[PDB]
Amino acid sequence: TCPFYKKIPGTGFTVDAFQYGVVEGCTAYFLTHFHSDHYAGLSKHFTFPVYCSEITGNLLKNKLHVQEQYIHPLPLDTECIVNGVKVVLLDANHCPGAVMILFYLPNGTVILHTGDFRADPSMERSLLADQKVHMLYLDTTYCSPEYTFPSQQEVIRFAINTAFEAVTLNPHALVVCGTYSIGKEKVFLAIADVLGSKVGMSQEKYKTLQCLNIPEINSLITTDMCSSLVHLLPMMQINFKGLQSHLKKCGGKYNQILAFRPTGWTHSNKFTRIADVIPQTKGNISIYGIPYSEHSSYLEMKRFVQWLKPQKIIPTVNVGTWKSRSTMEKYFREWKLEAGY
Ligand code: NI
Repeated sequence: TCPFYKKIPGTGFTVDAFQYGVVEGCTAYFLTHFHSDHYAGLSKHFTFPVYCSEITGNLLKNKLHVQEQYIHPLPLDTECIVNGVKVVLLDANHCPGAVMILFYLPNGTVILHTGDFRADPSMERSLLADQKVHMLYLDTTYCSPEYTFPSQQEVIRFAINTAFEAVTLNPHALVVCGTYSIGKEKVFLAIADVLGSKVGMSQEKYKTLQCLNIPEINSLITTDMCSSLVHLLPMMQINFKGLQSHLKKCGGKYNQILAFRPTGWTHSNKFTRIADVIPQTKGNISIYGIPYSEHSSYLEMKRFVQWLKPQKIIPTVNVGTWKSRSTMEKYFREWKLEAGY
């Protein structure tokens, strides 16, 4: 049955709650973003109203084949009414079309659901600043002080300079970027832009990108692999074996590969700076691991919560074990004692 952390009290709404069949009492199902864990259970067979961003709607329509009559896309940064209740969608700074949702309940309580997010100081001057938020449903993916990472911009600058140098040294080198869902698109778009190339990819992946309201997209991506010097492949293929094999398939148009595996955190964030990063190499193929995160670091999450000053926090990630919940409660108390709410 549908957990309490996916229900919004005093409404018949739920959030990211598609895997439990019909939820008794639920008149509207919100979807924060198009990642499979969150959409799990949605298909052409779903027949209740789904509320979401425009981008998330395009993906539902085109990739999942949800019937149009059930898709209710809402604009960002706009006060809207849904079944008698005032809501607002905000940019979550996660993957394309991902939202936070603000619910203004009839009793005067205000609730923020972050979905998945990467907290940023620009969220401190949104519509959130205009009133007290009483309850917060929080993306707690990285809620522990060991989780540090560079900014998105530091990582992109590194990727840019690396790719430019390698291809000016060897103009018959190919650049590859691994991917498994939407998100982290700036990695490959910024590499392509500095090399004066379009990004080549499979038909399924091109169909996905075409839904994302990216401006001038037709000038940036193609399905013609041969015409392009940056290619996208599944993350699973980003290894020496998979990369040699792909290199054979391109018809001796390239004699070297430089590949990037964007990841979350792994243990080497705890010593290394982005500037110290060196690849793994076997022969004419080099692989770089780059920590491009679309979740809040511990410090970004803590700052956001200390600013917001919620009366109650409801975690949405790592809630499956008592040890994690207990650990998270401990950090919420510290934050509250330091900041005085
Ligand atoms: Ni996500």
